[PDB]
Amino acid sequence: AKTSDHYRTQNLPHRFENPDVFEGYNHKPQNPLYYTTNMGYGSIPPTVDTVPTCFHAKTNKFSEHLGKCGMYRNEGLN
Amino acid sequence: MRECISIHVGQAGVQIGNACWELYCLEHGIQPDGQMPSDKTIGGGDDSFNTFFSETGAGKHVPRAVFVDLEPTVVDEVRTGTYRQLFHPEQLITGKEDAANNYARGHYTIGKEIVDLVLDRIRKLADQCTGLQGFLIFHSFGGGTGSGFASLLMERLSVDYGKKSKLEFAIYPAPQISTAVVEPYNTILTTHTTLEHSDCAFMVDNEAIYDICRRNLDIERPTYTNLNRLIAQIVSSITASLRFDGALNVDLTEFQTNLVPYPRIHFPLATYAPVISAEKAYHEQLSVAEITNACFEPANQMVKCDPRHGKYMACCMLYRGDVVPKDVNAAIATIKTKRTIQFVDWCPTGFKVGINYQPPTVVPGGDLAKVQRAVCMLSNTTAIAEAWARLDHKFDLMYAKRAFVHWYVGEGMEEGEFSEAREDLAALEKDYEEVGV
Amino acid sequence: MRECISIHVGQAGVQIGNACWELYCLEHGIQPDGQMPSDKTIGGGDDSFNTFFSETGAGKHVPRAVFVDLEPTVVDEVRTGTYRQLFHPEQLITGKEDAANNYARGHYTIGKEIVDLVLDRIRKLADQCTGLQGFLIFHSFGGGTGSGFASLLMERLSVDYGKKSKLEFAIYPAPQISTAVVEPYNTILTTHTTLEHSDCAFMVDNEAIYDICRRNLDIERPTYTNLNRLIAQIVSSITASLRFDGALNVDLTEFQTNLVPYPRIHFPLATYAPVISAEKAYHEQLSVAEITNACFEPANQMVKCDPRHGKYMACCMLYRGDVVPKDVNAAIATIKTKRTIQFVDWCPTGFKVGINYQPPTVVPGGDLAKVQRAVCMLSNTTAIAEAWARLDHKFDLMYAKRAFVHWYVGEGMEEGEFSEAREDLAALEKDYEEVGV
Amino acid sequence: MREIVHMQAGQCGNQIGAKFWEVISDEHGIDPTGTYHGDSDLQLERINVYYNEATGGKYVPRAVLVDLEPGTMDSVRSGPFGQIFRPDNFVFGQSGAGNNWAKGHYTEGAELVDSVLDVVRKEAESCDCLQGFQLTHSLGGGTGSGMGTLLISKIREEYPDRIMNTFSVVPSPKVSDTVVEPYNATLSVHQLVENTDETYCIDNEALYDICFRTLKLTTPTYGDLNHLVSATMSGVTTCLRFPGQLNADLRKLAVNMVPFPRLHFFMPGFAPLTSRGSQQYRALTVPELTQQMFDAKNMMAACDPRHGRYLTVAAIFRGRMSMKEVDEQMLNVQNKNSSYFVEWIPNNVKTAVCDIPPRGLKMSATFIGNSTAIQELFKRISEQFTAMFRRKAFLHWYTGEGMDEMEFTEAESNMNDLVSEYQQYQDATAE
Amino acid sequence: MREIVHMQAGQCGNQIGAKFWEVISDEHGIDPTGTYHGDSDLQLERINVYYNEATGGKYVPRAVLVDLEPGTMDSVRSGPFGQIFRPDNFVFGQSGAGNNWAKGHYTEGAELVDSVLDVVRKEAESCDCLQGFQLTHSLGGGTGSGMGTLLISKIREEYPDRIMNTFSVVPSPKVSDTVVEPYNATLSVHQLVENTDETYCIDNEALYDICFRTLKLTTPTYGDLNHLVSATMSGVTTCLRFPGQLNADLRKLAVNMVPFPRLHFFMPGFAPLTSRGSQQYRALTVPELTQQMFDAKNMMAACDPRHGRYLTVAAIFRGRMSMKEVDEQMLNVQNKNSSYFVEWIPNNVKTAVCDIPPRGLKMSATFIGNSTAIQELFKRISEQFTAMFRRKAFLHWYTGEGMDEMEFTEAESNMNDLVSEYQQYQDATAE
Ligand SMILES: Nc1nc2c(ncn2[C@@H]2O[C@H](COP(=O)(O)OP(=O)(O)OP(=O)(O)O)[C@@H](O)[C@H]2O)c(=O)[nH]1
Ligand SMILES: Nc1nc2c(ncn2[C@@H]2O[C@H](COP(=O)(O)OP(=O)(O)OP(=O)(O)O)[C@@H](O)[C@H]2O)c(=O)[nH]1
Ligand SMILES: Nc1nc2c(ncn2[C@@H]2O[C@H](COP(=O)(O)OP(=O)(O)O)[C@@H](O)[C@H]2O)c(=O)[nH]1
Ligand SMILES: Nc1nc2c(ncn2[C@@H]2O[C@H](COP(=O)(O)OP(=O)(O)O)[C@@H](O)[C@H]2O)c(=O)[nH]1
Ligand SMILES: [Mg+2]
Ligand SMILES: [Mg+2]
Repeated sequence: AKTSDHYRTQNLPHRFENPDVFEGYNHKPQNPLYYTTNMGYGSIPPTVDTVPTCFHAKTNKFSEHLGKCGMYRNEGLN
Repeated sequence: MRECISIHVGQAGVQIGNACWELYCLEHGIQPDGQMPSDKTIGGGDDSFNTFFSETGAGKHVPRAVFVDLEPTVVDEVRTGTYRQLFHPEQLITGKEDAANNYARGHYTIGKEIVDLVLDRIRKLADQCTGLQGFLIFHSFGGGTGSGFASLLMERLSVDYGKKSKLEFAIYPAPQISTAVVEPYNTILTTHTTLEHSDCAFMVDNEAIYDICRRNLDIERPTYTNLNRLIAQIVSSITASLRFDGALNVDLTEFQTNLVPYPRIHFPLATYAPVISAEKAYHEQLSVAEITNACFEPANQMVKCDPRHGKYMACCMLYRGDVVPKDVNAAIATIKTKRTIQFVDWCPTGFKVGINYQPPTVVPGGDLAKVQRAVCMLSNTTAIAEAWARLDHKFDLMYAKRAFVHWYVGEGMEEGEFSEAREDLAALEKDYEEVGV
Repeated sequence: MRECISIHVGQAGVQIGNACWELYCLEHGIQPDGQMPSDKTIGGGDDSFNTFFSETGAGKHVPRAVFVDLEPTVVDEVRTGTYRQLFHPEQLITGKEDAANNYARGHYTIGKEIVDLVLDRIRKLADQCTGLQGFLIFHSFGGGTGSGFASLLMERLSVDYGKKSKLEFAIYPAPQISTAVVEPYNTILTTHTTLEHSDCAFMVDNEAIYDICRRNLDIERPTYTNLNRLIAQIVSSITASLRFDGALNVDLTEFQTNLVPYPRIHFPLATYAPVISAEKAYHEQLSVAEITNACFEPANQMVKCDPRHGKYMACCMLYRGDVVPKDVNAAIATIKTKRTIQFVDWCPTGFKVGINYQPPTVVPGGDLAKVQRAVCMLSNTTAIAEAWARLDHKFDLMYAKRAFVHWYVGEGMEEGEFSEAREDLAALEKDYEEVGV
Repeated sequence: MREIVHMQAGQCGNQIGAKFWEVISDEHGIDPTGTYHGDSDLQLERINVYYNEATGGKYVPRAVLVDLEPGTMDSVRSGPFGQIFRPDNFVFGQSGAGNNWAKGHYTEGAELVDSVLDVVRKEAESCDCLQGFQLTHSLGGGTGSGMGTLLISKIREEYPDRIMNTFSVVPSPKVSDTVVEPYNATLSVHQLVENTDETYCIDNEALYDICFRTLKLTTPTYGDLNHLVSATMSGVTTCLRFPGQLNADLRKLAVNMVPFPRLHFFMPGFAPLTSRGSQQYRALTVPELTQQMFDAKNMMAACDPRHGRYLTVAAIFRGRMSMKEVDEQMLNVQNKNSSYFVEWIPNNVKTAVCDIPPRGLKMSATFIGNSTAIQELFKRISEQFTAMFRRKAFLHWYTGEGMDEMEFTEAESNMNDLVSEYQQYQDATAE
Repeated sequence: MREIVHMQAGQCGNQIGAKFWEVISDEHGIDPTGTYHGDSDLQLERINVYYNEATGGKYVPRAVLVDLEPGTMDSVRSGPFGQIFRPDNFVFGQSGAGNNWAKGHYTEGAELVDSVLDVVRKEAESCDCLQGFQLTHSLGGGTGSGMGTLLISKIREEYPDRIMNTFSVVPSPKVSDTVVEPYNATLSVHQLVENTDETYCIDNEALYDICFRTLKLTTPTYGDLNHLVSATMSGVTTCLRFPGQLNADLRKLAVNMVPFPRLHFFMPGFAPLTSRGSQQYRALTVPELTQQMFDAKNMMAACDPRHGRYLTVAAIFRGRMSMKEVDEQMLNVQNKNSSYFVEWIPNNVKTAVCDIPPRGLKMSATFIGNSTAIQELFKRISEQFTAMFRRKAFLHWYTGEGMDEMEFTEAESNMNDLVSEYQQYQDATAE
């Protein structure tokens, strides 16, 4: 299923646009008792509904690339 | 480059870590294997994960967390749980004995032989860290691991690192509801150590969360799952300004230095609004004015401490969602014009607002409503001395006839230490009423 | 823009609010689930709902009225019947204990454990506004929740909101027909707190509406629903000028300053015309002059006192439907030329006429016919002095040997309170007769 | 959440409360095995008033039946709707009551009352509201009088602000059936006056008369009587249950009933009552219902209210009806029989209407008449007690278990001052 | 890894430890042979607390069984779940016990204890990290009060900082079964006080009362009594073996319960106890579970908790619950009766909750009380001892074997000093 024919999508990545690519969110236990409440944080997977509709994450490629090399220094002869 | 190492100490620390790393992974779209999903070949422009996870040489995500608990049950459950592939194996550090609600046992015994390994893992994380904005330590004042080992760990990070911030999320005991018995002793003894080695000392009380869940969420039977999800939402809304961009970004140093007037009032008070449920939240606008007016209420506090018996010294407000600065400023103006909120005389301009475009990411199966606006409000009210007055009352009426003290004096705790901690906290609350008046 | 927040206290209040909001939803075209059905996009404006119904971001019409009772029976019936998703969950506040026709019980021991929550909900509803116009309170003078808690609620409302209008709709005990024994006690204790400390108070009996339903509607064994519908029609005709449009509208704060002369005389009486069934409505010539002269008929009032034995001090006459403002003046002239209808000497002009364009709606399953023009004639006069004289007679007769007073003393209220309220109402009777002469 | 714990003292109380549970379980839709076999949603809405809830959707009564002889437990458990009760709520003793107030109060009832209070406290504050304590008993016998009054005293000491209803089967002179009935009644009304909030007294003579000449049954053996009593119980408690247009709970009745604190002895009546031969011939309109309600031959007390004066009158109607018919009838009965109403209380009648009728008929009503004619039973019991206390008759059977004559004399004095109190408002004036 | 070494002693100790092992092997899913036919991995996650690995996957309990006669060892080995134990730690003697404290502490038992300590050192250094030892003696025999206290003294002197948990069955006023029982109890409690971290004293009369009231059973025998004690054991040490929510091990209980070092005599209770027919009518949730903990009828010590003040109360709950509900219930019972609670320890109920219920019932709880009501039982034992000792009755055996009367004098002196220590923190106020 898509979160586009069902919701509003604003520049959301493909990772959240298809919530079916999420695996490992089940981990079904043994026989249904011995069901400690602490392992209830690995509950039901994110789906088309409980997914972010907006992803406003900054990108620091330019800043990181300039920060590794270093800022400008007055080096010359004039 | 902005990166925060989280240290989760105690059983409360490990459960907070579970319910907060679940929210972090589910917000950044990382499955519990630690594996980043299909990015359509080219990875693209996305580096919000860098504040909590690191790109290894495979495309995986190992979190910047150190889970420490002396008792090898709650952390072995995480090692056998659904998030077993997330954490590095030499990050869920455990011992073989317990500290058993004993500050002396957690500080001068078995908790001591593990602090070297914890510091070595912290050193490795800081070495692989480029820019360390601040450590983020989650524990409880119940006792044992959460007080003695947490105090020792804070002292050791203070003496080795220094400078860099150390935010603290401490679970605080209630006026009436309590689990352990030597909780006033363990909480008095740890204030002496969390005073001069903490930069912010956020306090959460369980009874306030119970009342909040029973009143606003229509759940008659709350538990630690809901408690730690609320605390996870608090810390996620605090730290979201790093990972997700916003107008008026407020990062860790900024709301550290715009929240504390003096280097003895560094014990803020969190509040989340809305904490409403979905069936109720169907019938409101959830406007900015509404979610600000339903945030200074004494019924929505997080500590069981009504701020009417005190003055607000500082107030940071982190808005998270589709909020507009015009409505933020109108809400601030209305809050200032209302008379019941008494701000202190030497701070006419105390409000630090921070906007983030990202709405709060709902966790499926949770009890909270799923809405496009939220506020995490960090007050610095002078009313916080009420809890410490009740703490002194309980400590005095236990220490009048030396109850429960033989365990401490056998495992450490020269008998003047209790009196020293009592004197320090009494002088501190004297300082708090001094800055209140 | 023009808000009319309602509070419905007591069982009579909750039932009359059920009928009132059924009428509001049917005349605003809102289905009981909150949405607006039948392809809402037709029409450009239709902002008439923003007096009684709010509007969330998703666009739901959420009403502005708090249904408060101490027993959960009628409130749970509302929560389980038809209008279920329309009201907010924190809008139907209920208690454990009942007030049990006991003003002292509902005012001093049970009323104070729910008053903070109802005032907080009124706080939230008033904050969800853009400038409030007037509170509409609905209760019965039979006693209990409708008298004592209503009095305490009005006291705290007058403390909180300064000079906002607080219009009462009181179910006053009829001369002969009544359903309790301590109703004179409750009315005497309630008039003290609603006289000097509340705004204009519309007051209706029950047997007058009983006789009207017997005669006009030609219906012989109906129940309280066919009284609550008529009072809902009256209150709709009162506060319809805020929502709808028409020539010479009458604002809610302009009702008071142009009806009640002195700030102790604020007890007018209502009369709705023409109440009629369909078979009788098909057989006459419903017109402005006819409904005007049928308003002043002493057999059509909703208060059992003859206005022929009193003085007409002022009259605000509100019209709905196909009414031109020339037949209104032609009817006022032919009323003022009649000698039997007697006006007080210091009042040459005694009429405030107002006109609203849109005709009164017809409820499905009702008994009123599809009327084209209607009047809610609201007159301040001196005829209710006889009714309060009769109630003074009943209260003095029962208080002669201290019947039923041991309860009120038992949950705590001094015996001098009854004498204080009795002498207050005696001074009120003196005030009415000296105004009349 | 308003809710009553129900407790039945004595063999009479146990049977008359077993019939009460048998009729209200049928009213609420509960089967004999304790599950909800009900059709309407409204039946399982106020079931917390009288029932708890166990695992598997099983509803148990909140009944804490107490006796001191083991045969009555067999008689209440072998009957229908008998297995529904919790077996922990069956505390009793193996001794013999002896029809002795001294035995049931001081010697053998005092040993059991600690465990009885334990179970009553558990079933009472394993709760949230706890409005009512309904004890049901007979005056004149043993544990119905002594054990019941001791239980009333201890419970009123424990909970001083909760409603105390007592359905008391006061003895009648024509029925007799026991020679120590005046002793037990006169010695138990002392505790019933100072403690209970509402006490409804029921005459077995009146029950036999209403079975003879109203129900017209040839042999009303032992169950028609307590069926009528159970119908009256359901009528007076229905307002905490299925919602109506104008309801009135136990406090709403009690506030509007008693003018003065020691006037809480009531004469009940449930009169949509017709024989099977006339049920096809009579209508069931509100005027017919209220005229046979105010008819004195449909009263569960042997006192004729014409020889007296109504202090207050209740009318709890059940059924969907018109409230300016019931109200004009309540006004019409006052305007007609104005001489039998006290002149210093205008509007002596309190009216409540619930819209859900009992199982059977579509309309019903319950009458509670606080009148100054109830002193006839009290005067006759006082006369029969003072005709026996002169020549010390049957007195060693109380002094051996241990009582002085001062207790008997103070009980007779408290009898006589209450009779004089009712006579005071029988013969009085408005001003 | 935490672990508990079990040391059983006496006929009572061997029987009750055999019952304990055959109920916790069923809890962990262990065959009588010793093979895991379980159904989950949480059973094998912490199986090393009680079992030692063998070749192939067989599990051998870490229990050392001690007696002075062959007797109960042969009975247990012939009985079911007798083939699971190590055959090399069935150490016994060929002599007799004589139900004599002097014979158990100074005669031939003083060289059997060398072999028992050799076996215990083998089972202790064949390990990684001892949480401690538990012992289950009888307090009134020659082996329970003899061999048992000698084992406690040797273990305390050799390992000084490990948790010692001795359960022990205290004598009773009625139901005695032994004539020198006060002598053995008084001589053994003196060694219990200075050498044991904590004791969970249990009374046979209270167990019989629990069976005759709650769990009807007609004939209660000893299997059901040992089942109750074993359920108490498995309830109190369940957080060591099963993970979940906020948990508490034995050292955490020790540091929370005992305020001052000679005050570690605890008053236990298991409370999902319901009758066979009452199970259907029972509801199972936290409030009624709480009141069944705080019911004096469901206590395994004969002392009345209303005859004293609770110092501290441990509540070890098991099952998926709402710990908001359990904390609210603990605060509610404290605020309900704050009279039976010390003022100088505010909110003195240590609470722990685990998420693994025992087999059968859905929701469990274990009550531990460090009450000041045990001083009346201790005063009673001292009264029996001094009444027997004023005439030097049954003392010639002890003196002829060789113990001076100074030892009995110090036993009675420590007896009365401990009674006074319990007495002062009952009327000691805050300020
Ligand atoms: N909010 C919240 N509080 C918790 C949670 N778990 C434990 N606590 C608090 O922790 C207190 C108990 O002490 P702990 O912090 O658990 O002690 P510990 O971490 O187990 O360390 P030791 O006592 O040495 O075993 C209680 O009073 C609780 O308030 C949790 O999951 N959420
Ligand atoms: N006109 C009208 N009057 C009503 C209605 N319902 C109740 N009343 C009046 O209310 C009076 C009794 O008081 P209630 O309103 O029923 O009681 P309350 O205000 O809920 O407080 P309590 O007595 O504690 O229940 C009666 O005398 C009736 O005249 C109604 O639906 N319409
Ligand atoms: N109406 C009615 N009266 C009863 C019933 N059972 C007994 N009585 C009357 O109560 C009196 C005996 O009371 P009893 O049951 O022995 O009281 P107890 O000794 O406490 O059990 C007799 O005179 C009967 O007339 C009953 O089921 N219904
Ligand atoms: N709970 C329980 N108690 C027992 C059992 N057998 C004996 N007892 C109690 O133990 C006491 C006798 O102690 P005993 O075992 O003979 O001591 P020993 O002679 O040294 O072995 C008696 O008072 C019994 O009440 C049993 O199977 N279960
Ligand atoms: Mg721990
Ligand atoms: Mg009502």
